[PDB]
Amino acid sequence: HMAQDMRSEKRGLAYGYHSENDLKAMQGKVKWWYNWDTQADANVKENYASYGYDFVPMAWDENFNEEALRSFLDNHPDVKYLLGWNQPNFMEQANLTPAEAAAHWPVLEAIAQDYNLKLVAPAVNYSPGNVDIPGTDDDYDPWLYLDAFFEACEGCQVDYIAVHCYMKYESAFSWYVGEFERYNKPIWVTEWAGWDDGGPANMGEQMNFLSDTVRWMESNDNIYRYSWFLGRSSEGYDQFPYLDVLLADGELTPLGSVYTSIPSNDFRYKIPARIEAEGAHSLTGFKHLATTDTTGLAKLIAASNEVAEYKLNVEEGGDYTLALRLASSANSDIAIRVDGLLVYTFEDINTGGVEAWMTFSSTPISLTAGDHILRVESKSSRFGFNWLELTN
Ligand SMILES: OC[C@H]1O[C@@H](O[C@@H]2[C@@H](O)[C@H](O[C@@H]3[C@@H](O)[C@H](O[C@H]4[C@H](O)[C@@H](CO)O[C@](O)(O[C@@H]5[C@@H](O)[C@H](O)O[C@H](CO)[C@H]5O)[C@@H]4O)O[C@H](CO)[C@H]3O)O[C@H](CO)[C@H]2O)[C@H](O)[C@@H](O)[C@@H]1O
Ligand SMILES: OC[C@H]1O[C@@H](O[C@@H]2[C@@H](O)[C@H](O[C@@H]3[C@@H](O)[C@H](O[C@@H]4[C@@H](O)[C@H](O)O[C@H](CO)[C@H]4O)O[C@H](CO)[C@H]3O)O[C@H](CO)[C@H]2O)[C@H](O)[C@@H](O)[C@@H]1O
Ligand SMILES: OC[C@H]1O[C@@H](O)[C@H](O)[C@@H](O)[C@@H]1O
Ligand SMILES: [Mg+2]
Repeated sequence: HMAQDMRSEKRGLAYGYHSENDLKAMQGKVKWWYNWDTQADANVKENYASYGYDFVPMAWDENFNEEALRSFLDNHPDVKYLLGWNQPNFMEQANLTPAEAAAHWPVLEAIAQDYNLKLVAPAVNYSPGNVDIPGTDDDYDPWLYLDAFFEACEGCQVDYIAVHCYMKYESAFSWYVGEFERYNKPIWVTEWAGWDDGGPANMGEQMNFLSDTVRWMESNDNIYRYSWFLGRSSEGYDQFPYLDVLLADGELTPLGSVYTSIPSNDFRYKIPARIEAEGAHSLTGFKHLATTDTTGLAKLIAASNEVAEYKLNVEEGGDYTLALRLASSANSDIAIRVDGLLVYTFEDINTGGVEAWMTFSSTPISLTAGDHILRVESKSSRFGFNWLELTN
């Protein structure tokens, strides 16, 4: 039962109904959260900090309960950030022109001064265009909105940019978020999921999109924080567009397992440990699906020559046995490398079905103390891969 280091410093969640069991389930894998509101969720307000979280209050629009916000900040001095207006460029959200959003900003600056907070700019996305931006017909444009906001907010304290995105193509997401780097402030992606343009065709597509975009954000130094939309949805995890991270109390969905398992660039796994397959530091080709296996929640799926790499901090050199939890309708071959060198091949792995699971163990593999890359390579095979375990 190896206690791993903090999996990510950037990763957060957008959700307002956490239990303590929910925070414990994500502990050490999620750093922060917000709930669109002025104080932490009632059932975790007393104890959230003891599980490693910081809570980020929000002033959703200019009519936010300032008394409630200041009272919360009086009792929670670890709070470091405050989020400004939610989608002011949407008539159905905060509904403030750039000039109005700037005119109300001093209320937030006074709170930031009083409690030593940094401020996140109002969150924007492409909009229906029903909040006017002066000087353009392109009222839908989020950069034109922020340009006008900053021009009106002369001298304002704005430490970070907030971005929402509902595109479903990872290359569109990276282009879009990258456009906000022009303002020379670290970015918080405070809501995203694949949803527009028809959205995901199935849960696996959303899991793949989440993986691609989380991995891009972990590697982009200009991204400060990100939070998936959202913890739980009213319709639930298996209904389009498959949003939920949390399932039953204190438990994750398949998508939430992917979200919480993906490591930062600098995180390193300690061993002996079981490591979820979806916690790879690097994936080439591998895709994601839910699994019906008796443990675990998500699986990687190979169809050809896919590669997954896991970066290890081996504190005790020695001979470790590698177990893989696998499903394979035909014969699968899987090559295992350490720092690029072949140490073992699983040969003719066959379970008889895509959700017929077995655990397969290697011979002992010599690992010296230090940093190593464990590489799991499909050799022209079709299989599912739930988790791995290194034992000594
Ligand atoms: O239900 C209301 C709801 O609205 C939310 O805000 C929406 C907002 O999300 C929406 O944004 C669209 C956006 O999805 C669209 O993305 C484009 C990219 O601009 C484009 C740039 O390269 O890439 C994409 O992916 O197109 C290419 C693919 O078609 C193709 O396959 O090739 C590439 C992939 O290989 C892709 O690049 C995307 O399609 O962009 C348009 C503008 O161009 C945005 O409008 O816009 C809505 C209004 O029109 C908003 O309402 C809001 O957050 C939420 O609160 C609210 O509830
Ligand atoms: O500050 C005072 C104002 O309080 C307003 O009540 C807010 C309430 O609106 C807020 O609801 C949020 C939604 O804003 C959020 O909508 C999503 C968008 O943020 C996003 O961009 O798009 C998605 C679509 O994909 C929207 O669903 O969704 C979350 C989660 O469902 C809601 O919690 O919540 C605040 C905290 O509870 C609450 O204060 C009120 O409407 C104003 O009249 C009032 O002035
Ligand atoms: O001109 C109409 C504009 O409407 C907006 O809602 C869209 O996001 C733009 O892509 C489009 O060009
Ligand atoms: Mg798994």
